[PDB]
Amino acid sequence: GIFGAIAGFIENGWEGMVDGWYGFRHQNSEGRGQAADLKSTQAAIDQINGKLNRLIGKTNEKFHQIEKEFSEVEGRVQDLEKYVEDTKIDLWSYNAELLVALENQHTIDLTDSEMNKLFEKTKKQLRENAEDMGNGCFKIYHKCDNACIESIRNETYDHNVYRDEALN
Amino acid sequence: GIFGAIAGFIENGWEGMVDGWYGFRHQNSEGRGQAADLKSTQAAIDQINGKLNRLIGKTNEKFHQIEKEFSEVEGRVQDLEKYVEDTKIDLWSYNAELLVALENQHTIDLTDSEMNKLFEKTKKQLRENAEDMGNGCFKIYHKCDNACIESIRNETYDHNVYRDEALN
Amino acid sequence: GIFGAIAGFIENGWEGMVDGWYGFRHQNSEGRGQAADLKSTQAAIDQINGKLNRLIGKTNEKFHQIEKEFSEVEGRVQDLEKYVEDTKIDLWSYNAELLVALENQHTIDLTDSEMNKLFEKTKKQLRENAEDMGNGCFKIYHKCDNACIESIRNETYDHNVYRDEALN
Amino acid sequence: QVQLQQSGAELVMPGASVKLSCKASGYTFISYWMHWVKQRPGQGLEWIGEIDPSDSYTNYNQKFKGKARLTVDKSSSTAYMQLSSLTSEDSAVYYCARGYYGSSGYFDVWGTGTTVTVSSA
Amino acid sequence: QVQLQQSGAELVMPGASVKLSCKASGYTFISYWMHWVKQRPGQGLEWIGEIDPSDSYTNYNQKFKGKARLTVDKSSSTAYMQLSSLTSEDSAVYYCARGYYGSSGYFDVWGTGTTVTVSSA
Amino acid sequence: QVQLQQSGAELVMPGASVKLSCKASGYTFISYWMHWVKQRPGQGLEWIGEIDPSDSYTNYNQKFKGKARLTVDKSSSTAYMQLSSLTSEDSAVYYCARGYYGSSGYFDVWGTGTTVTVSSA
Amino acid sequence: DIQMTQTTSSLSASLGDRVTISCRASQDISNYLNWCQQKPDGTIKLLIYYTSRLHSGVPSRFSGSGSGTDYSLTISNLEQEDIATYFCQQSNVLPRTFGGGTKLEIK
Amino acid sequence: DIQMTQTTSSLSASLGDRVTISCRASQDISNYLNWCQQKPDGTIKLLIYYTSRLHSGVPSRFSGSGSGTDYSLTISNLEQEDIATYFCQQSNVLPRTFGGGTKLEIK
Amino acid sequence: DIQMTQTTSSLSASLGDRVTISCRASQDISNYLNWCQQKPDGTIKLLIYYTSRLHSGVPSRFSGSGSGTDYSLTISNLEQEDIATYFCQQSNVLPRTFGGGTKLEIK
Ligand SMILES: *[C@@H]1O[C@H](CO)[C@@H](O)[C@H](O)[C@H]1NC(C)=O
Repeated sequence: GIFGAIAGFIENGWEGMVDGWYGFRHQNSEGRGQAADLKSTQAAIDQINGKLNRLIGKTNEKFHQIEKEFSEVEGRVQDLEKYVEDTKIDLWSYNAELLVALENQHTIDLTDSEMNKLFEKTKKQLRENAEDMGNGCFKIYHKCDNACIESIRNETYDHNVYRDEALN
Repeated sequence: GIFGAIAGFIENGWEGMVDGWYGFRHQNSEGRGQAADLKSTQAAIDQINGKLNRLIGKTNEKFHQIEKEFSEVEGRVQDLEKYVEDTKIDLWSYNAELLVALENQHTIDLTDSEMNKLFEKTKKQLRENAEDMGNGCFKIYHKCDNACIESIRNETYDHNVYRDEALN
Repeated sequence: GIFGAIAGFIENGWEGMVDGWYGFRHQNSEGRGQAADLKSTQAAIDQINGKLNRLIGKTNEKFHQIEKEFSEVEGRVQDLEKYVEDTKIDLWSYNAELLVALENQHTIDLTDSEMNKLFEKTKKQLRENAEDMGNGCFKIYHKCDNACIESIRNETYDHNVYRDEALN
Repeated sequence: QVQLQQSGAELVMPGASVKLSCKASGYTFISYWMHWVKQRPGQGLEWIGEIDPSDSYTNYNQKFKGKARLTVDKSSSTAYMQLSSLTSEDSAVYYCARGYYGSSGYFDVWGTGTTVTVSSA
Repeated sequence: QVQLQQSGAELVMPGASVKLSCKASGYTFISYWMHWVKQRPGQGLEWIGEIDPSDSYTNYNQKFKGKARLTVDKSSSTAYMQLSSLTSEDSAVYYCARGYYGSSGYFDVWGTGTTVTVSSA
Repeated sequence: QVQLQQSGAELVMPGASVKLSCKASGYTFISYWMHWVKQRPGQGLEWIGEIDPSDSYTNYNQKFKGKARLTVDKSSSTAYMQLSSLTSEDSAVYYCARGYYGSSGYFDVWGTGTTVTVSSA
Repeated sequence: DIQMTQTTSSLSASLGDRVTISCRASQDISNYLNWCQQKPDGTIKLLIYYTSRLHSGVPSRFSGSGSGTDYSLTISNLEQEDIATYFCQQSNVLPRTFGGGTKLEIK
Repeated sequence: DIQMTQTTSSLSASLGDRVTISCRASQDISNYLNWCQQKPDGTIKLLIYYTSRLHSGVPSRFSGSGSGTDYSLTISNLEQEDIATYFCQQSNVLPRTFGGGTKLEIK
Repeated sequence: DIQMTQTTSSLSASLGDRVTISCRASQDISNYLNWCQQKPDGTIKLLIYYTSRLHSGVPSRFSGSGSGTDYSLTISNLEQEDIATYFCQQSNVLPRTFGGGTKLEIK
């Protein structure tokens, strides 16, 4: 269930981010810049940690098991033990490979899009000032300074939609 | 693969889930109200019942098995029988926990979004008088009555746009 | 995580697409043709082939195993061998049914949407001329010929604004 | 178990003011609407008004402007009516009723009712 | 097997009208288009028109307006040709051809043809 | 290990031109910005200018138009300043510094400095 | 705005009889009708909501149907606890209006 | 209208010879060309679609290429069943136009 | 242009003493303060970024805080290697401006 942003319309991203996992740039008149998100990066880290709770730690204390190596050959009782241990290892290795496949796919899928919150937040004030932008490169026609971007990242943004001199 | 509606922009939701899972809420001159999308709730209950059809009933009818509850120690084979029963349950318990995790995640994912049908239905009638809105509520500028909202619920809407005002 | 396009607003689909999985059907003054987006169907075929690389070919070379076909009864060790073989078969049959279910669900989920790229591509030259179309056929008001559909296929589309129709 | 408990019977002078009560319990207050229904003695049921417990959205009957006023207390899960300019024609039994949201308005749980008497005796 | 079965030969008056047939089989009719190709003996192949079996989209050659018309019957999987105002120049073999959708127009499956002859003898 | 390698000292004519260098290594050039900071002997550090290594976006300090000019070479991972119309007031130690993207601009990795002396002696 | 009137002022039937009660709206009220159980002591209970489905806990012998303007309520087999008064209510347009009422008695 | 021409009226080649046939369009017709094989009995078959790829079931010895306005069809090794008349078709703008035709013979 | 001023020209403290250094901005610079130490040989390193957090590799004894216009940097335990000159800068608006500097000495 890919969303087609990070491999889609976010072509490379920028590597000068040490403040989280998700970003917010700008091209204000008072110089460009960038800042990482607060709750979305924390949500991604929290679900990674929730994945790692059943992975890192919580290992089942299997104290006494069957002998898994042999020197001589005995036959029926020995190759049954080899068969059950080999089928357990094959089932658990398929389980490990499958688990890595599903939750690596899920990690790629959930760490994708969620731009829609910013899209809808910008939407109502970006309806009459020369319409909108749909990529991850929002042309926010609201002529606003760094405090405006602080309001964009700060989820508290009043909508002073810009009346005239729009749509040519 | 979350869609960011139910924990996203559906911040509260209302508590009349007595006729359907999904809802249709409105504001009117002639009083507010609430309905339930029979198509969407019937679809979701259909995937839930399809999930339960492999689970509720139709169990694997295994009559005779090896002895699992044990007694005073014998040495060989009993150790192998306990080992194979332990690993069988350990694999089945991991498999049940994994199945619960994937199907609860998939149930949260499929019971999510599907505003896009109503969004694309309403885009044509809000493209010219005001615009859309997606923050919580779904603002619709088309001034009409309970019959027009019924047509919205009926998925039979005629896209009659008031061309008098453009955006103000 | 269904996206609701192949079963949603793509309600019928045309049956002639033999060259590719997806396409860009159209209607022009000079003839309503067809298309095939090689990038999207190539991505889909590549991920199917990647799914089948773990499945079609490259199995596990399990040479010697336990005797599964049996005869007149011998002891408790025969019951243990039958039990471990049956639990392996039940685990692997559950596991194969689960694998088919997850990969068929994931194939249906990924071969679904990813048409938002066409949306965002068409937006900035569709935002002004009679506003925004998204109902499944992009009712593109850019009066053009097969060259523009070729550019849409080529992902080399500019934005020549059609200001003759701003509102109607 | 959901039950809309009410007060006892009360007697006022003509032109006085009385405030009724209906304490909702067993269900979350802000979910279902609160409706009041008046039954005159030997007459038909009449619908007084409707109130949203979530944000106090009120719609009144056309014959009840300036006469009935609906308020809620979300902390104690209760609803009130305010009565003004009372007359002997107003003596009836007032039933508080629950309801589905908005215009659909089927009153799934009813109330016991309080006898209100308006007389100078 | 995808074969466009076609009718036999006809002989009519100059100025009369004839109706040809081409029965499609082995594939879904509304998927691929129908095109008809006229070949006068000793001459080259000519394209006269195209139809859409899903909803009857009509596109004709410029030289044949009002002279050739295209109809389909979706129930019987049949494509029809009605001809009007016949002249001695019209005598040819009319090939019913399948067609890929729209302006791509590569005719993946062809037909056998009907010997259409116009004469007064 | 990240380090901003720095050239040796220069001693040029008054009014002449000099081109400093600062070769960045250990990190991708286009990601973090490059900043130059001037420190006179015994005085405070002064911020010269700021440049984007991805596409050469430059903002200059208000006192430094026509005196400092910032360029990069993305192949060898280095940054240059060009000085024009030098005067004895320009004699200082120029530190090339890294930075976070944009207006936030915290210089996480600094340089060793360059003694530039402007005199006719 | 829609007045509603019960057809019968008062109707009588015996135990086990199939009694049918109906009421008419002055306009089309779609499918919004509410049947109320006015017990003699004073306990009101709602029977039929959205003119077709019955409330939980109400016995299955109570059933109502109809469409447009003419609506009816049918009781298949009467019992001793059913001797009371019925009210039918519209809810399509504000305000809600109840019926005139009809007391069901034992003959 | 695209006046589309096959310059070679007829050509002869022996069995196993590599015969190359070509035709020219009056304008740039992109990469949409159709090669039609008409056997002398009357059966028409299309050979090369979209000027580069071949129809399934056609033997691999047939090959057509070209771009812009000049296009060609090359038969690597001729056989006895390849004696036919060949037409090349443009399809960009309405109407479609076939070539002049060229009857291949055995020398 | 923000004229940004350090409070103390020079301050002296002994080893292990808790030395507190502060600087004031002429306007509210939000939370954009960066502290620079210059060792006497010439090596400059960044200490505080975004007015609260410490750069990686810096010992934990350094600590800066404050908000609005008045900001401070606190050194808990003073060692021998901490003898340097301390500069604070603003980065809220262009251009960046450094402080006056303060040479910390051993008394
Ligand atoms: C940013 O949001 C915080 C709380 O989320 C609050 O201080 C205020 O709404 C905003 N602050 C500023 C400085 O705008």
